[PDB]
Amino acid sequence: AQINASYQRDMAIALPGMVADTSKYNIDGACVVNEGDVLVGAAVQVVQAQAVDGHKLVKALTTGTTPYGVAIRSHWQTVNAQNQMIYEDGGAINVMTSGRVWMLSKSTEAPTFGSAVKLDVDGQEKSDGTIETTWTYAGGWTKYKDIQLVEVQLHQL
Amino acid sequence: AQINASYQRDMAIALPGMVADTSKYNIDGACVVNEGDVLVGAAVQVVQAQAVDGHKLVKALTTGTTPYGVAIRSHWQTVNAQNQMIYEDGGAINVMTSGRVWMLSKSTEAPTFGSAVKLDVDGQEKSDGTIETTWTYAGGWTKYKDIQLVEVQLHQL
Amino acid sequence: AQINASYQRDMAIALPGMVADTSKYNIDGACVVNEGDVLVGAAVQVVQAQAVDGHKLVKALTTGTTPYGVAIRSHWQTVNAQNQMIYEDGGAINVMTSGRVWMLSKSTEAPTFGSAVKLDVDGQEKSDGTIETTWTYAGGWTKYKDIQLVEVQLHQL
Repeated sequence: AQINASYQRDMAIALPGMVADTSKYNIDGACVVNEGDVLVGAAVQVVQAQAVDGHKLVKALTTGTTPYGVAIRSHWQTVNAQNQMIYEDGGAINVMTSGRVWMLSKSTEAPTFGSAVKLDVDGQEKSDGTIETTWTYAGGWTKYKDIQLVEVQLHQL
Repeated sequence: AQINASYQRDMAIALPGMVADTSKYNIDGACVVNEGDVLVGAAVQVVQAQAVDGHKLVKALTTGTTPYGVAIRSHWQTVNAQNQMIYEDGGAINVMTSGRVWMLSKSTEAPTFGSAVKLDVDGQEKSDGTIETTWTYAGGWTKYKDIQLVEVQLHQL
Repeated sequence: AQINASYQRDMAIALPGMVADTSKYNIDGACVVNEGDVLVGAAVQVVQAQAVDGHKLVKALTTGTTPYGVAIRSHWQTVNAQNQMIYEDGGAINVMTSGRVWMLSKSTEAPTFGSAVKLDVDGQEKSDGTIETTWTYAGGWTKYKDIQLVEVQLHQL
């Protein structure tokens, strides 16, 4: 005769640029894309903070700049482009200034627990990045299909 | 006959010693003004913390002392004097130890976004002040009538 | 006849390993005792953080290790041993990463307010302990029967 068979599959753990736990976090609205496009799991620099109006003009991280926060994942604000989710010019952003988020990584080795995070020129985590941050790792280290992700603990500037 | 007219006026943004945003903030009660009077928009110092009872004895900032927090604005707990709001000797006082608040300042130029806040010998922000804090600027820079205000970001000691 | 009399007595302020105030605190679950037993009012160390599962392996402080948090009193997750409340091996811990807690101290002198906290080898507060922490004192200094307690303010790593 025949022997019946059963299969089992486990879902992934996380997707790029999404929150990790329900710990204390502080997301910031009232942020505008001054120029260009911002990926969901990437660092963000502040070009200028308005005095009277109060909006903060943000931009993608570049060389010789201090990171401020990381964009997060939302199904309403984000625009569908480049086979992913991005924030377009002249639109609001949800930037996380504190908490734990799943970032994008160009690294190939698992990190430690309480070491400082280093970012490269385009705002993605790298083992030997030139840009130094005050954030620390959190322990999470997984990947989604062909995309590598890492968990990072952010602190307020 | 006649041409009708319509006018337009705008309200101010903030008042001295007023909470700026709804971000993560911590307000510490159970504090007593040991001596003197404390203005609403000024920093304070902790003279002594009681071991058993637990009331912290606060005082207006002086020379060579570490600031602790900024008094906040309340219509019930504050007495009116010198055409301003103050906290009198004795009685509870609300001091903010974390969050965004508007502070009195004697500076005349706009401050940068991320930079350490320096205060003078009486607790008002000054660009070339002597006392150095761990707080950082937030971006707000306005003026109510003839009073100059500035927004700062506080951190727990 | 007789003269009637009335008496009065007072309670104790705190018990070891219990939360002091309702300020901004963050209690992290998802922790398991890797080896040994952990007291309620003692610090812990992070042996290893799992990359995929997410649980953090915790232990007792030793020589040369950096503290992470302080165990938290509870009436359900803690067993009673040595006529005291204690966490056992292979069980969930309620480690407090930020906030105010009543620790165990072997010092004999009252501390200051803003000075840094030094711990000893076994993870209890000591006036001249070798291990250096980023935490700061709060002010509480009491004694329950024959056990000395001290209040401390914690910060996220």
